[PDB]
Amino acid sequence: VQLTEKRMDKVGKYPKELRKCCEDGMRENPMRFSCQRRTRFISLGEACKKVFLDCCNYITELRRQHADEDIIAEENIVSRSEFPESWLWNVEDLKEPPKNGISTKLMNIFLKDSITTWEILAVSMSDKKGICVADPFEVTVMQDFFIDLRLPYSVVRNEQVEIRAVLYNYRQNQELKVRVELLHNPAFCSLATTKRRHQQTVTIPPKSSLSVPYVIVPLKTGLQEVEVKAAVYHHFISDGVRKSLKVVPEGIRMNKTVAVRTLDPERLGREGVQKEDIPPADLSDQVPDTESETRILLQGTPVAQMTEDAVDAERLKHLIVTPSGCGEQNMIGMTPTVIAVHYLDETEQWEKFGLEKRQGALELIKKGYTQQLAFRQPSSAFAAFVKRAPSTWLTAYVVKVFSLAVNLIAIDSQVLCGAVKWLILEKQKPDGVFQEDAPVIHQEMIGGLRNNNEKDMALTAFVLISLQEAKDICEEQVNSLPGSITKAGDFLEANYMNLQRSYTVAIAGYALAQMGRLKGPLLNKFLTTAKDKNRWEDPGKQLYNVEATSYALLALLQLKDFDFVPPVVRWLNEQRYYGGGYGSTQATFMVFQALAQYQKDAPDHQELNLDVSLQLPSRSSKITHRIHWESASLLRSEETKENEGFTVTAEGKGQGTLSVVTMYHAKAKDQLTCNKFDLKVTIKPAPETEKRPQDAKNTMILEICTRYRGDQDATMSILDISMMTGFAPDTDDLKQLANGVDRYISKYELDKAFSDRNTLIIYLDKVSHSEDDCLAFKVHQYFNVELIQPGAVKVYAYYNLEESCTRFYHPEKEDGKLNKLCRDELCRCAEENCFIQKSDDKVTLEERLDKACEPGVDYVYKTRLVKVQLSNDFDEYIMAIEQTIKSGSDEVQVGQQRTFISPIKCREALKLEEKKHYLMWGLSSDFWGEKPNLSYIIGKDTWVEHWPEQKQCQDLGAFTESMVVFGCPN
Amino acid sequence: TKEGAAALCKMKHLADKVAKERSQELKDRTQNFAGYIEFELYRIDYWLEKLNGPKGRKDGYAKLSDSDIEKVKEIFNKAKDGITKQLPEAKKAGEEAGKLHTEVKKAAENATSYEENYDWSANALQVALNSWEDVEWQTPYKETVEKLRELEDAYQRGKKAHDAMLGYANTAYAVNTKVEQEKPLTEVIAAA
Amino acid sequence: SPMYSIITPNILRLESEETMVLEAHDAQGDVPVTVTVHDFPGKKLVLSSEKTVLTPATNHMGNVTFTIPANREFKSEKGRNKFVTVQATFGTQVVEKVVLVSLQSGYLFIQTDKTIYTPGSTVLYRIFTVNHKLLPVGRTVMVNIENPEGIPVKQDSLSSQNQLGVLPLSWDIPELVNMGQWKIRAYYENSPQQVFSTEFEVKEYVLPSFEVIVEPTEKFYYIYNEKGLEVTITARFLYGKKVEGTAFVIFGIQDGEQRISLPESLKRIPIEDGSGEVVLSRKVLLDGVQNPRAEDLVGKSLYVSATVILHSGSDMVQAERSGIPIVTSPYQIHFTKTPKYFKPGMPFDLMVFVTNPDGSPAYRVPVAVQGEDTVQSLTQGDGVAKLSINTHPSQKPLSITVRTKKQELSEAEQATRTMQALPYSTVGNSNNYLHLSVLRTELRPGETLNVNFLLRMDRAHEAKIRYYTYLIMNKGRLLKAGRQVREPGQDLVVLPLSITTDFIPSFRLVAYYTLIGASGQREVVADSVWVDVKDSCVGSLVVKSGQSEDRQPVPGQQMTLKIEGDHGARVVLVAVDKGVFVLNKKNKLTQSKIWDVVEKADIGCTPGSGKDYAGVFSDAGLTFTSSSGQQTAQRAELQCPQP
Repeated sequence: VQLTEKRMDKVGKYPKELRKCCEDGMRENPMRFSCQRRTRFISLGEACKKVFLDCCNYITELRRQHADEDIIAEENIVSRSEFPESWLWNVEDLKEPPKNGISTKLMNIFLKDSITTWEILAVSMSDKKGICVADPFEVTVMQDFFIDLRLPYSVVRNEQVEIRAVLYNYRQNQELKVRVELLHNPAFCSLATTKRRHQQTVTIPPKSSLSVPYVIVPLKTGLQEVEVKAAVYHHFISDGVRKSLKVVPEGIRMNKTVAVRTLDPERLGREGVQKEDIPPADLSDQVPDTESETRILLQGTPVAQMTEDAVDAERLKHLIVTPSGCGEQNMIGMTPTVIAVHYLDETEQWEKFGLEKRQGALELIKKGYTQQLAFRQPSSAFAAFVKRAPSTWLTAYVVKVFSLAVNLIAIDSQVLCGAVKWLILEKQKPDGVFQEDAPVIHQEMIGGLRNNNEKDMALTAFVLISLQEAKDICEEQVNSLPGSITKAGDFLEANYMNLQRSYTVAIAGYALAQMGRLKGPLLNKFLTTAKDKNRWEDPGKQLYNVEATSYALLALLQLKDFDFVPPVVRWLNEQRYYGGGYGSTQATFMVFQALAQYQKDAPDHQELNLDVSLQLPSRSSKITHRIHWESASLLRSEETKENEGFTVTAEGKGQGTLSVVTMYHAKAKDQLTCNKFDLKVTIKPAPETEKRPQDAKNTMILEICTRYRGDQDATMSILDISMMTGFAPDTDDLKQLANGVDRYISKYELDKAFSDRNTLIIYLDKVSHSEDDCLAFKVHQYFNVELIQPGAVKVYAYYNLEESCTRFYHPEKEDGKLNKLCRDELCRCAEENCFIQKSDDKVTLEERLDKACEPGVDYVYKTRLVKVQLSNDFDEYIMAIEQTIKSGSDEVQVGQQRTFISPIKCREALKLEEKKHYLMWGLSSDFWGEKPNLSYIIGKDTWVEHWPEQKQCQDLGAFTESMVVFGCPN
Repeated sequence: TKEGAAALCKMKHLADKVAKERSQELKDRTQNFAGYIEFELYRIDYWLEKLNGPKGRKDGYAKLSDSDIEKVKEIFNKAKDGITKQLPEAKKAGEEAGKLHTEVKKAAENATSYEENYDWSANALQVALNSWEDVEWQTPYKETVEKLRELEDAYQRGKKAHDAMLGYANTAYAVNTKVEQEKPLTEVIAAA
Repeated sequence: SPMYSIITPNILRLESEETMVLEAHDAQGDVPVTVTVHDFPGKKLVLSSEKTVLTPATNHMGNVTFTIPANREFKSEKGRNKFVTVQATFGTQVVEKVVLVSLQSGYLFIQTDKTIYTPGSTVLYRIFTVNHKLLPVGRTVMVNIENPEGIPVKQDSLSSQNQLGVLPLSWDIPELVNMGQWKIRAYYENSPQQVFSTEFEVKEYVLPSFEVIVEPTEKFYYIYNEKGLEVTITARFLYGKKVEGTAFVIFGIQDGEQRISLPESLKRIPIEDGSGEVVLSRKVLLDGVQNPRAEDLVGKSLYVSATVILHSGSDMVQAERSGIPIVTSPYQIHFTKTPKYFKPGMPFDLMVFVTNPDGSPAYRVPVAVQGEDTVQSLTQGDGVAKLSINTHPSQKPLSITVRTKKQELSEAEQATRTMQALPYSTVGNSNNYLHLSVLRTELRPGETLNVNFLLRMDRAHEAKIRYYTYLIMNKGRLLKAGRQVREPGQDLVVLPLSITTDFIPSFRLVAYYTLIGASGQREVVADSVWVDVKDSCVGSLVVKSGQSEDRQPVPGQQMTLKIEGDHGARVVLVAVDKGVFVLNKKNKLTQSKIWDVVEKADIGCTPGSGKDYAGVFSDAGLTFTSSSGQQTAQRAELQCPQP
């Protein structure tokens, strides 16, 4: 009783310092973790934990003894911030014949479609008189009748959604009679029919809202329009609503890379000709009735696509396939564009590409700097997240980027020089090794006691590389930079020999070459360690090997050794796996910079004179492309809508790239085996006593735990949860988790729409390997939907996308109630497309014979059901063929089993039972692919009849007798 | 015999390497101690000044307990006093090394084997190589080894001074980033 | 015994029109005069010699107008502020005076769309450039937008040439950007030492479901009110329906910047039909704070925080009311516009500005002088009331006390105020005094004003004085000057002055005279008075609705608006939401704010008369100098003396 009063009284004690801990302890943890368990997550000192434990124990005991609304009054009050956007922003001059100084002018404004009181402010600026201000003018606009149709974000194909419309009346002491109707649309099955229109009368009482529900069954994919009309009696009102909804296929959209090849007819090719074969993609899990698309891209130069994408703001974010919300990823705006600009400034390509885009690129860089300023701390240090401990690595990276960008844009000298001073004086140790006092991000962690020095060497090399750039910018401000540089270089040179990891060797060698100390035996270490004179690779790492190779390439370019460089360029080019490029930001930036540096510092100019011939197997005419240096655009594209392998011929001169990428829809299935993760997702009901919001209809609890499968993870793992149709997450729980003292998560975005379905991305600082890191939260369902399909959850690391896994979760049900929104007609609208509708339960022999023999009919099989497999999206029937009446294009022997795929909604339509004879016949479109034992998809044109092994028996036997009398002569 | 010619070529190559590589490098590594000791003394003085200075808000030092401030100031003053005495030893050593390097360079200017480049050692091998070789240009070679050993001793003096300075240099930097976090008097004084 | 005198403003501004007054006494025939300006250390002849004839037909009065061109400073690093010598040769003798000079001339007004913004929204702002006379001027300006931490984010340089001052500007807020009170600075290239700045706040995205309003029944809480503070709370939706549920209310005391929450002021109230009442008793308020004295807590404010929870839904909304100043007297008496110096024997007038605790002027509140019980001067609409008293002949400091006597209020609740003043010393000890009296009315442009001149001195020599010289100061410049003739035997004189638009927003009249003097040294006696005029636009600007009054406009329908303004005027329009405008109270760009800014920069800083003959001129912003020893002290400070 009076739990809030007790909580307030207990919080009254303790000073203003140790009161946040107690207040957080008062809050109920979303998960079922004990107070002792929760105290482990406290990052404050040893005094906050004691108060937190005391308050947790006290409140737990008090509530247990007690076992009204128990909510603590907020101390930091918040007010409404979102307001209607201002308009009428224009300037006009009064030019009319004055009358004793008065000059009238008539305006023509258009009031916005909203119900609010607007205020118009007028300020005049005369010459003889001066500035003056008039009083505001109030304009009030309101309506008596309002309609609002509520629809979900997206609906899966072949679903049962119950859309609704809300009617609002703003009259007092007067009810409103209205008639509401929904217009028929052939795309989806509705209550209204073509012959009969659905209309209904409703009375809205004064000062109240009324709900009108509706049910629609979507059939066709794409974008559909739903329009509702309302007519008011006794008053001339003809208002209505029209809203667009999205219907998506039943599956997950996945775009996959097919091939990535390097074109160089002279060197790589033989006799000045190169022939390359691109095999067909492996679309073995394509969802039925879905279209795939293949794209072929020819790049004249290895750095054309990135250079063109960086300048454009629209395509800037497409260079990566990962979210960018934190500190380092926010640099995506600055690092690429700058490089591109530089690559265009030194080389004579601006004229061809276009000079006018340079100003836009500078504006993008300015906006990137403005966004980056958000992460600055008062100590001139940048942290991974807002209000967190500063990190040396991020600070050094930001310093380097700002030093590079100072020439192009106006970078404040104060911030850069202060960051340099903080890096030098504070973090650097007397010995000359930079220390880190923040969680590791880029796998710089120590690998052990023997590998402890490796972390120090790597961090020192990176910080030295960053600092060397910021040498001539402000050297008078910081007079201790040369000494720190010399000490770091001496330390790096001292222990360069005792290096095992390829990345550390490469970075140290690059730093020493930049200083100019990589001579003698040290150099022998850098060149010899390379494998096949081509790459710097280590087992188990994919996206870090490319970065190490880029560092080695930069070191080689610095050393002025162009004999060993060309081989590495080919390997670097053929490292595009994710989509059509590199996923990780760091790897992409390093590859871009290395390739740009190689192109800029070229002893000879390799003019582009590429001639490419493509001869698709389906297409008859051949396609020819001619890529030349004078061409304004060095990028060619081709699109096809068929899975096939094709040959390409390249002749001429120059080094180019050819990328073939396929896009298709994949089926929903749990990953066979995770790489280095173990994900588990569970969605369960919730107690009915929970106070759901006004609009929500149901509530559930979703848990999503995981554990690393290695020595340790660190890094920054990101979880992605694909929400469902209608279901939405609870922001209160996420806010409590993120802003609470026991911080379970780093940050949640919940503000992206990259995928068709709603998504929630959670950023995690680390994943425990010894134990299992877990988190649960509540979700609410607003709309009433049936036959809902499962969602998905993906767990992956950022810098290494290969280590990832996926899981699927479905709302718990398991009930043969086959709940369906239909009452009497709507399912009859649904089963029409399922399969050919027989004219009668048992049609006559003549009709059956006439319908059996048609030009489109190719196969007629009499079979016996073997097994039926339950599922969620598509039902499967393992069937064995007993007798053959008419063989189709494919040849099948007697006794060979061919599986059958049917839609879920047809489960109660076909009415197929195991171990029963049946007859059927369909069209050639039922064949799916060409895999051995091809599956038969039951389409609309697929006749099926029961075959008995007693009037019905006599009639069916008489019908059977006439089926094999003739082999369908006509 | 060709062995004598090979030995002569090896000795010439070693002498050239010492004259052009070791001599120049050695001098540049002797004048850096003075520039580092003074820099670290200045940084320590700046850190002390920032502590309880004309203003506050110096990260965690602002809320630091009154008792801990006295100990921090005492240890900073002790380190500053200890580190000062090392300056003259490096200052004199720098000029001595410079003069000796100039003399050695002047002396050097006054005055088969390729497969042996794996040796990569030119520290004190000149006198010994001449020793095996024996078993107008010969006279200057006698004092080169003595001058090189004297330079090595002079550099060793500065190296020892710098290494000794580290003992007092490291303690101040430790307590700095120790108190810089949320570390209370306990651990601090315990380690001090 | 001819005399020649010259009067100039204390501070002369560069690139501005300045005027100097020349007068001669006891002169026969034409009196040519040549005025020149030179640099303080050296001679540069910054201005050509200006010659004017003080013919007897003009009663030996004239003026010279000039503007000092902007030239390279002679002593900028060698001195703090530059001085300029101005000399005048009337006849055989010459006069000279040193004057301080400044370059700052002009103002920049920044108008913003809203005060609260969210990430992704666009900020639209304008800048208006005006000159000393509040007229458009073409000059280069530089504008910077800076984040709260002090790191500029945007910089631009614009020019108002070929435009009527308006400089439209827009900016885009990044999605992920610093949150705080961002600043926008703007200043001229010529004078970077003066900067005009505005501020705007950016907040997170928030949208409440239902509106809750909590307000007290009284604007202020009286100390001895045993009833306590009563607060009413209402909660309603945006579509009309009320809110029913339960609310938690907590009171607290805010002082300076800190706030203390009373632990025994938490109450739970059931809100039915969107209404609820709470009461904070005197006993709880007194016992909450250790301070036992009830008079000591005067000054602190009271705030209330309320939270509302519905019955069916789980939606919550929080509301707070901050303010409610604690005052022991509703009305307050202030001594601001009244002179602080009294002339012995002469009647003394005082001005009292009765104001409400919030700050608004009072209306219908009687006030009187304690001890004398004089006529209760009812407060006017502007809030200023004038009270007259008779001074004593003794040469002692004067003390006055004033109190309000509003009806149906207790004696204790009545406010009180005290004031002290020092006597005005006479140079010759002749008890010569001049009094300028103005009938205080609601004067506005287009209304004559009568000024009464009174003279007090011995009867031995009264025929010598036959005229008075008066000058008017408005916005620093000498707006007008003239003479008033007095016939022998008439002690009191009347001067009708026409009030025009130039006198806005106020003016100061300084009137003086001179006489031969029995001792032998010419004596000068001066007096000053200040008058305020209603603040209003020079022209007019009206925004009416041209559409006929048929029915309230519906959304999406086209309508018409009638804009009436001065001929050839550039009109700027903007449509802002009512809620945002009402929520904003400090950055409103009103005519009153502009006039306050204009009046703030005034060379003269004094309510009324000074202490000596030179004191009056110095306080009024004039410098009186002549050939004889009579001279005023120089000014070596641009700003007025600090309190």
